[PDB]
Amino acid sequence: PSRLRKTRKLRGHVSHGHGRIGKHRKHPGGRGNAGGLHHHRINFDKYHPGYFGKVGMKHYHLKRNQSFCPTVNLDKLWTLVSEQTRVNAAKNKTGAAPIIDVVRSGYYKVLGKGKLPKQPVIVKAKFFSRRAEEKIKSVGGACVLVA
Amino acid sequence: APSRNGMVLKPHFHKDWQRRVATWFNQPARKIRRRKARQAKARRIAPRPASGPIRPIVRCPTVRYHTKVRAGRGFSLEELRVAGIHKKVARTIGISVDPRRRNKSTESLQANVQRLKEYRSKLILFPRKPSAPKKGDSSAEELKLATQLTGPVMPVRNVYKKEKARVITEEEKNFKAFASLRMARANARLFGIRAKRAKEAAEQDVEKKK
RNA sequence: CAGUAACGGCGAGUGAACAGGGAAGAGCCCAGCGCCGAAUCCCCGCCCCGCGGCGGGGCGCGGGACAUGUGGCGUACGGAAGACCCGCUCCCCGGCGCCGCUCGUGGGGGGCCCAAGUCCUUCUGAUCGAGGCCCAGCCCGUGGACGGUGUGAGGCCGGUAGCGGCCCCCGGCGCGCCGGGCCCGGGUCUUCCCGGAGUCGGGUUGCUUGGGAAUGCAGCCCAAAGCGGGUGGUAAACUCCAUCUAAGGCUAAAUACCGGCACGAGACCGAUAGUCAACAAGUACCGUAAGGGAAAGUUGAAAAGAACUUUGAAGAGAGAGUUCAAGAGGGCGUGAAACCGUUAAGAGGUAAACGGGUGGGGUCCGCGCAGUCCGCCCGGAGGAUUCAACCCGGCGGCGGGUCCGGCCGUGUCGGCGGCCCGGCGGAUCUUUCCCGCGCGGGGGACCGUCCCCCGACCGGCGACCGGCCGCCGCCGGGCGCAUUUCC
RNA sequence: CCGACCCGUCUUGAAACACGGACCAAGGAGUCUAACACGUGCGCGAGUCGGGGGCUCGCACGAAAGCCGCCGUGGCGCAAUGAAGGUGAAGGCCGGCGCGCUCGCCGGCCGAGGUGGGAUCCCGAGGCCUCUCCAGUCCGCCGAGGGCGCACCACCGGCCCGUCUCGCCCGCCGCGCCGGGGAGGUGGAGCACGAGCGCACGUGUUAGGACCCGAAAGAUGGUGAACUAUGCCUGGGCAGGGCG
RNA sequence: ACUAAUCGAACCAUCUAGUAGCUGGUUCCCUCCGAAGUUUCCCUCAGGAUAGCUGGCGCUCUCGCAGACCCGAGCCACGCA
RNA sequence: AGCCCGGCUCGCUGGCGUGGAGCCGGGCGUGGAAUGCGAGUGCCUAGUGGGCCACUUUUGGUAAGCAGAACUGGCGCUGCG
RNA sequence: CUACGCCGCGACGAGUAGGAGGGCCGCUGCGGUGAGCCUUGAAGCCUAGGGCGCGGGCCCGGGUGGAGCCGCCGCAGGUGCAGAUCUUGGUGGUAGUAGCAAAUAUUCAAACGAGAACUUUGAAGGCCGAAGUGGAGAAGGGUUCCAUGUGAACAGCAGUUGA
RNA sequence: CGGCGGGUGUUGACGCGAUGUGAUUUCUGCCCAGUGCUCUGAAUGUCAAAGUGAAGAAAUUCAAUGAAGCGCGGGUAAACG
RNA sequence: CCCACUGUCCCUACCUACUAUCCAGCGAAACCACAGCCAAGGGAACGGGCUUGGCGGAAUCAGCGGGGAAAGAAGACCCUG
RNA sequence: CACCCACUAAUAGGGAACGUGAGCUGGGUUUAGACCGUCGUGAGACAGGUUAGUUUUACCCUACUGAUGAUGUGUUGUUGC
Ligand SMILES: [Mg+2]
Ligand SMILES: [Mg+2]
Ligand SMILES: [Mg+2]
Ligand SMILES: [Mg+2]
Ligand SMILES: [Mg+2]
Ligand SMILES: [Mg+2]
Ligand SMILES: [Mg+2]
Ligand SMILES: [Mg+2]
Ligand SMILES: [Mg+2]
Ligand SMILES: [Mg+2]
Ligand SMILES: [Mg+2]
Ligand SMILES: [Mg+2]
Ligand SMILES: [Mg+2]
Ligand SMILES: [Mg+2]
Ligand SMILES: [Mg+2]
Ligand SMILES: [Mg+2]
Ligand SMILES: [Mg+2]
Ligand SMILES: [Mg+2]
Ligand SMILES: [Mg+2]
Ligand SMILES: [Mg+2]
Ligand SMILES: [Mg+2]
Ligand SMILES: [Mg+2]
Ligand SMILES: [Mg+2]
Ligand SMILES: [Mg+2]
Ligand SMILES: [Mg+2]
Ligand SMILES: [Mg+2]
Ligand SMILES: [Mg+2]
Ligand SMILES: [Mg+2]
Ligand SMILES: [Mg+2]
Ligand SMILES: [Mg+2]
Ligand SMILES: [Mg+2]
Ligand SMILES: [Mg+2]
Ligand SMILES: [Mg+2]
Ligand SMILES: [Mg+2]
Ligand SMILES: [Mg+2]
Ligand SMILES: [Mg+2]
Ligand SMILES: [Mg+2]
Ligand SMILES: [Mg+2]
Ligand SMILES: [Mg+2]
Ligand SMILES: [Mg+2]
Ligand SMILES: [Mg+2]
Ligand SMILES: [Mg+2]
Ligand SMILES: [Mg+2]
Ligand SMILES: [Mg+2]
Ligand SMILES: [Mg+2]
Ligand SMILES: [Mg+2]
Ligand SMILES: [Mg+2]
Ligand SMILES: [Mg+2]
Ligand SMILES: [Mg+2]
Ligand SMILES: [Mg+2]
Ligand SMILES: [Mg+2]
Ligand SMILES: [Mg+2]
Ligand SMILES: [Mg+2]
Ligand SMILES: [Mg+2]
Ligand SMILES: [Mg+2]
Ligand SMILES: [Mg+2]
Ligand SMILES: [Mg+2]
Ligand SMILES: [Mg+2]
Ligand SMILES: [Mg+2]
Ligand SMILES: [Mg+2]
Ligand SMILES: [Mg+2]
Ligand SMILES: [Mg+2]
Ligand SMILES: [Mg+2]
Ligand SMILES: [Mg+2]
Ligand SMILES: [Mg+2]
Repeated sequence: PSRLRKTRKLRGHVSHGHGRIGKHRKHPGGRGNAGGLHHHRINFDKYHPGYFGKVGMKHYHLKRNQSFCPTVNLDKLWTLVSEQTRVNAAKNKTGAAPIIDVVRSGYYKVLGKGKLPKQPVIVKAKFFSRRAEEKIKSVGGACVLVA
Repeated sequence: APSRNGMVLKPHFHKDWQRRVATWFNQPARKIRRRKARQAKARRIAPRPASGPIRPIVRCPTVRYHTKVRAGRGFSLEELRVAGIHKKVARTIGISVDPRRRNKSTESLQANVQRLKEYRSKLILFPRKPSAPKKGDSSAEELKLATQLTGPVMPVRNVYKKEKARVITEEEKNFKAFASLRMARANARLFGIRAKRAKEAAEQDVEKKK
């Protein structure tokens, strides 16, 4: 809605909100990111440090699918199965533990943030972190790998 | 000119973009035209399935998608051969074929040949001359049981084998997943240089006594 | 994917691809190696069947092309020839007659048609306006889009709706026949046969690309191989692996469309706007030329476009006349401002003009011109149902242990009640009863939400309602007909 | 009668001998797209979003609206850190043990620590009542103190990744130039029970013609020797006298 | 000098709405708040970035909200200048 | 966030129960000058970045309605006597 | 007591550049709504008419006009002018002014005609003076040539004349 | 732009092409250090690509060789001066 | 520089033609914030307007060139970009 | 400015946008042509010399010069202050 904007309130004011002294001119200072090392250097250094120069190794023909490896944490681990699964395991008399397949749920690596409920579980994952494996063992479970 | 904090932006509007702007006001008309063409094609091939030939079960290539499975271009010649279908009759009876696809694994091979045999069991074939039914089908199963199929023929569907809960054994409990992964990475990294060092050690060993 | 990998005085800036999901989906042919008595093709005469894009069939000791290679088989998915076994499985082409009539209901094109007020009374210059048309309401409506008509019209007219009608022409679909072609397909074994060169590749140069010790293209020089060659995004040697098979060819669909033909529409513009062009506009005109390029819409319903008389040489006037209107008179709807003429009022030697405060005059306004009203009460003189209170009926408001239902919310039980006789889900267990190798798809059980259900208790009648009573209020009709009530 | 210079504009300063403005009518200048950032509104919420496609008499409206869910592919968010190979965010108490050596093995609990502030909430001795009392029944108000402490702030611990220093253990189908762990500093756009996603609106910045009008120029492709400059071809023309 | 009234590089059309830190203009009303011409850096000195000065949006708290008319019944807020 | 009592931790320091720091309990309000005022905090942000003048201080200059600084006020942005 | 309402008390009020809020200020179009208005007169325009609002502006009376228009709730903008040596169009003062002064020159009578300084005829006085103000061509123009008629406009006065 | 393309040139040193000075008369002095131009390559210094040789597993690296030009050496002022 | 010659001059006058002038007809343009009498003051330091004073009398004609820092042109000098 | 001749009573000094260009003139400076000297490699430069080089408009307002008129005295005239 153009009726809600400043231009409707600036009718009758000669400078249209841009000043009488400095005016509104075409491109004072340059176009785009001009003079980022010469006369906009303070702004670039203050708000975008690291902008100038190269760091690291370049790598031609990067394929993101190769490095595709989504991660899941142990606190969200039990959300990948149904609630029926967890309650049945908790109330189960025998020591049978359910299997959680994070590759089936769409994750490749299990990370160790959080804590687990005190009940065993088998976790199938491509990769495990050290603390995630330690916690899964700590709750009496097992970590088994898949390819 | 930058103004206080902000993102350094790089618009790609330096190249006279307004001469090449594609509007989409013909999108609803295009959808209507495509739907009319689909309906006309489905009418033209009256009992044949509207979506077209059956497609093979095909695993997706890269490591991001190899867990999924989808529909391919056509059945491979090895699949057709072991299913007993001629590669020039398959396209006549509505089987898409792909001469350039290979079968690396017997599992995928057998999956696709069971798919082909299921399609052949579900196929109804009309004789060329209706008054002379030579080898197509019985008239009882094609008088009213013939019907144009809507949607892809036998759609390719991802299936998950559900594992029941089981008792964790001590061997599984004593498996070391992180250590095994780290050692596997180290072995794959150092396999070649270890072999080179063994080579040089053997070369010195065979001449140590001289 | 992705403003990403990358390129870039690594500055400004530039910048793809693979995988994934879809729209569409369709595959193939030579050269070469070979086999087959050149099997091949064009042209010219003759005859027959056709015409409608010139073909079919036959004939020629008729010409020519062609062994410096035509045709059939055959192409990297291998191919061929022999044997052995098995299956005869049914091709395309142009007519004769007619269906299903071609199909989201004609396939297309062209033509002619199809509902209902000009009803009564009125307004008007004319109305399409206004009021009305008992029966639930003028008439039609599968038609109330639009346009025209002297306003503003569903019913006056054209149209509009309709798997509405009729006529003419054209085109693709099945059957029986017609003319003729049309020639064997699969599996196993054996024996054979297999490929595109000044090209690849390399150097260098120039351009290009995101392609970075060089992505692509090209020039020059060098110049291949055959278990070879190319690619494997960092130059090189060795090595393994993967992947394709270049240097010959065709191929629909999805996609693009500011020119063209024909349409439909719009929260667009409305004659200095919108195309330059609403109009005898790429016109008039300008320039030697290339080229530049306007301005310009509107009388009225109908010309009914002012007969006639009169002054003037005429332009132009005065009368008259048409019209609802010429205070609409052929650049004529309306007709602003600037500017000007005349009339009227006022004023005027510090240029006008302006702010504040008064005063004078003037034009208008106030129905100004004997100045409001209205509630109660008192007094006077008149009218009239009826005033209160009772009776009957109607209808409401509120209250009621739920008086009685209807129920309602949360739970609560047996679940009789549902995988046949209620559902939908579950990353929960199973045939240890069922059809695919000791290997699926079903069917069960359980769980969770459910569904209506038979009933009960718990809290409530609630803003979810009814029937009864009780009270109150209003209304209608009786009686009450005068110290009441009202005007 | 008193007051009163002509507006606009740039400017330290305009009535200016500074510029524009004779008058009137109509036109006339911060727009749209994309991308960000923050604020506000709405829906859903560890999710969110069908925008591309498809399905629905295909079409007056309708090019709309509705639907998909084994169309959620995908985008953004839910994890960071390192050039990279890679790695990748839970602690506190009571204990029995080596040797509880600043540390190794388990149990039970609890489940992101602690300090200081901290809206709000909770308890509360004691007070406020009547015609009065010796005698308690029900609830209301004030209330000194005390307690649990939201968000947020400051600080101290802890955890993850990179990198240094120190040092000792542990693991094995590969005993290795293998793998893992500890303590103390330090680098991080981190963790420490999520806040995002989509849509709309506003403001600001930017790229685009970019609020409107404005160069001197540069480039591409064409038209001109009817004027003139010069060469060539073919024509035409230039009284009367002097010197000699 | 001259090259069609154009010549220290003709004319025409297009790229082109070329760029401009420079000049000019920039359209209704009321209400509230209200500046700077200074610091640092810049081939910067007629310009920008940066801090300062401004506005808007808030949020976190603090005093009490008193007696229905009336009627207080040593000690009187976090903090700031 | 002060003062005063105890106690605990330390791998720092060390004759020492030393020193220092931290931590944990407890007790003290006459709230430890005057005066005034309600404070704290975050985000986004325009304009500006030519100034000029006066008292006083002050540099260059013979001086300047000159050029340059300090302090406060003003004009700019402001009418009124 | 339109709670987006109503009421009370206290203090305060300058303002460029700039920022924000409110607008029952205004323009055009769209979705709703007003059983809205209108040929018994819409829009527009004019007005010494009556008023309202701080203001932007608005309402009403009278006239002209002759067919459409507005309020309210939302929505959307090519949405408000005194300026830009602004664009287009129109109109003033200047101003009945500058001016209609290069190349010697006209006069008399008559005719036609409404009308004669300019037309035609006659008479007179002059000029070009054969390198012409004469007679004919090229280029260029294109019907200007000729006759008849007209008197609008044009021939910078006029015209009975005219390219 | 290009073609063994074209102009001088239907030409040939009494000719074409490039310069300076400016009739006649009388004269036109000194300077080759500088910058130009030109002549000679003489052992010659430097000197690209290609080619040659060596080291290496190759990419590559090194070495030898030495075109014009520049350096070295003469001439020239009616060349600039 | 000299001779001659003369209105170049002392030092101006007179005459002629065409204008200008007045009239009949016809009839522009430049320019224009509003306008148009001065002295001084202050002021963007040279006012038509403002302050203080002088004063001010319709409508015009022919001239005139003091002013309107008159008009003509977005200074061509100078500086900046 | 200067200097000299001569006369003279004396041959004083100045202002008025360094009075006065829509008053003139155009000799000088100060465009474009050209020559010399010096400077510069060069283009070119020189408060160095020299030569040739378009001087536009008033009809408006005022000022001034003249020319009619205007207000009031009833009209009108003469003579006057
Ligand atoms: Mg303002
Ligand atoms: Mg400035
Ligand atoms: Mg992204
Ligand atoms: Mg590019
Ligand atoms: Mg598809
Ligand atoms: Mg052959
Ligand atoms: Mg009809
Ligand atoms: Mg009609
Ligand atoms: Mg109609
Ligand atoms: Mg029809
Ligand atoms: Mg590599
Ligand atoms: Mg137009
Ligand atoms: Mg109009
Ligand atoms: Mg006339
Ligand atoms: Mg009329
Ligand atoms: Mg008219
Ligand atoms: Mg008048
Ligand atoms: Mg200005
Ligand atoms: Mg100044
Ligand atoms: Mg001003
Ligand atoms: Mg002045
Ligand atoms: Mg000036
Ligand atoms: Mg200016
Ligand atoms: Mg002007
Ligand atoms: Mg103007
Ligand atoms: Mg306007
Ligand atoms: Mg849709
Ligand atoms: Mg996904
Ligand atoms: Mg910390
Ligand atoms: Mg910002
Ligand atoms: Mg522009
Ligand atoms: Mg331009
Ligand atoms: Mg250039
Ligand atoms: Mg010529
Ligand atoms: Mg710099
Ligand atoms: Mg300026
Ligand atoms: Mg400054
Ligand atoms: Mg000073
Ligand atoms: Mg200022
Ligand atoms: Mg101030
Ligand atoms: Mg003031
Ligand atoms: Mg005040
Ligand atoms: Mg104010
Ligand atoms: Mg506009
Ligand atoms: Mg205007
Ligand atoms: Mg303005
Ligand atoms: Mg005159
Ligand atoms: Mg004259
Ligand atoms: Mg003569
Ligand atoms: Mg002649
Ligand atoms: Mg003639
Ligand atoms: Mg005339
Ligand atoms: Mg010569
Ligand atoms: Mg050499
Ligand atoms: Mg010599
Ligand atoms: Mg004066
Ligand atoms: Mg200028
Ligand atoms: Mg200029
Ligand atoms: Mg002077
Ligand atoms: Mg003068
Ligand atoms: Mg002059
Ligand atoms: Mg001169
Ligand atoms: Mg000169
Ligand atoms: Mg001369
Ligand atoms: Mg005159």
